[PDB]
Amino acid sequence: SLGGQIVLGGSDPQHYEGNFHYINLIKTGVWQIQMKGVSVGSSTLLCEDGCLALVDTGASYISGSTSSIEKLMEALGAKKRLFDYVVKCNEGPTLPDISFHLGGKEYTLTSADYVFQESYSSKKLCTLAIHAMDIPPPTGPTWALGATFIRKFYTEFDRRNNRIGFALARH
Amino acid sequence: GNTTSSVILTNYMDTQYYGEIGIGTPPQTFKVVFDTGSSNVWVPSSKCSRLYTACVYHKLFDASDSSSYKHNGTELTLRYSTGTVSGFLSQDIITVGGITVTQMFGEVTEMPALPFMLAEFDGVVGMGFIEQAIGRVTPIFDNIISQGVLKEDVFSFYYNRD
Ligand SMILES: COCCc1ccc(Cl)c(CN(C(=O)[C@H]2CNCC[C@]2(O)c2ccc(OCCOc3c(Cl)cc(C)cc3Cl)nc2)C2CC2)c1
Ligand SMILES: *[C@@H]1O[C@H](CO)[C@@H](O)[C@H](O)[C@H]1NC(C)=O
Repeated sequence: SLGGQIVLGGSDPQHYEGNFHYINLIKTGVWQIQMKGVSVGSSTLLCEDGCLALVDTGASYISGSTSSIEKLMEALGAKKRLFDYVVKCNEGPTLPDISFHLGGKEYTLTSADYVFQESYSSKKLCTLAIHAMDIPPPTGPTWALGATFIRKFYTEFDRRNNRIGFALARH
Repeated sequence: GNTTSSVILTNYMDTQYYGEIGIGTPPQTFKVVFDTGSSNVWVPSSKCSRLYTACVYHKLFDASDSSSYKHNGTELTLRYSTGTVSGFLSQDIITVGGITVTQMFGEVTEMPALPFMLAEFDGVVGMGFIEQAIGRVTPIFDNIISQGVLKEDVFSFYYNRD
C-alpha cells in the first residue's frame, strides 16, 4: 500500500489514466484556476457566474466560502457542527454526485469520494470531506480543491506553461 | 538533465499527506507536506521551547549539527487563524528524492498547539510561487528549476485512498 507520490520533473502514468486536461492559471503568482460552476446532482447549485478554485495539495479537504458551503450543505441535508458537517451514516451512500466545472469538463465526485463512511447506522453520524473556510484577499474568496479532489484527480502543476492538468487517478 | 525525481508519500487517515526530505550535513530527515497553497519551507527549530506542544513531539532542525548550515536570522511570521507561526531564516542543503538544493528555509520557534500538535508530519515545503512567499524567499522548486537538471518544469501529485 502506497500512500501517494510526488514527481518532480514529470508525471507518473502508472497512477493516472487517459490524458491530462489542462486549465490556464488566471495569474502567475498563485496555483489558482477559474471555476465555472459547482453541481449537486445534475443541477448547478453554485458558482453560476464563475468563481475561483485554488488547487491546494497541502489541504485535507475541499473548501468553499461559508456562504457557499451553507448552501451546498443545505442541498445535502447535512448538519452543521463546530468543525465539520455530518450526515446520518445510513444516507452517505445515497448522497448525490458533486461536480466541479473546470476548463472543458465536469469533475465529478461521488459520495464514496467525499463521505467518511465509518458506519452505515442511522444511529451514527458520518463526516463530509468538505468544509467552510473563508480565504482573505489576495487569494480569496476562493474555493480550494484539497486532497478530497486530488485523490480522485491526479494533478500536474506546470510552471513552463502556467497551467494545471488533471487526469483520473488509477488506484 | 533528463531527471525526474519521485518521493513516496504517507497517507494518514485521508487527511494528511506527507513525505521525506533531508536537511543539512549529514542530513536531518523531516516528514513534510508538499503544499501548492504556500511557498516557503518551514520546519521546527531546535530553538523551539519544549513548552510548545506543537514542537514537543516533532523533529527539530539543529543548525549546530550541520556543517553546510549558513546563518541568516531574519525573523519571519505566518498569520494562521489560530495564532501566529514564527521563526527565522536559515540556509542549508535540502534533498528531495534524488535532488539536492541549497535553500533558504524558516526555523520555527513558536506556533499554536492547534492545529499543529495533531500534524503527523514535522513541516512543510511550499510548492507555490515567489509572489506568495513570506519575505519573498526563493521557493524550493524555483531553485530546482535553476539547477536546470529536470526533464520538464512540472511536478505532479498522486494521492492514494486509505
Ligand atoms: C494535505 O496534507 C496535510 C493537510 C494538513 C493537515 C494538517 C495541517 Cl496543520 C496542515 C497545515 N497546512 C495548511 O493548512 C496549508 C494549506 N494550504 C495553505 C497554507 C497552509 O494553510 C499552511 C498552514 C500552516 C503553515 O505553517 C507553517 C508551519 O509548518 C509546520 C507545520 Cl504545517 C506542521 C508542523 C508540525 C510544523 C511546522 Cl514548522 N503553512 C501553510 C500546512 C500544509 C501543511 C495541513
Ligand atoms: C537574510 O537573507 C536575505 C536574502 O534575501 C537578505 O535580504 C537579508 O538581509 C539576510 N540577513 C542577513 C544576511 O543577516
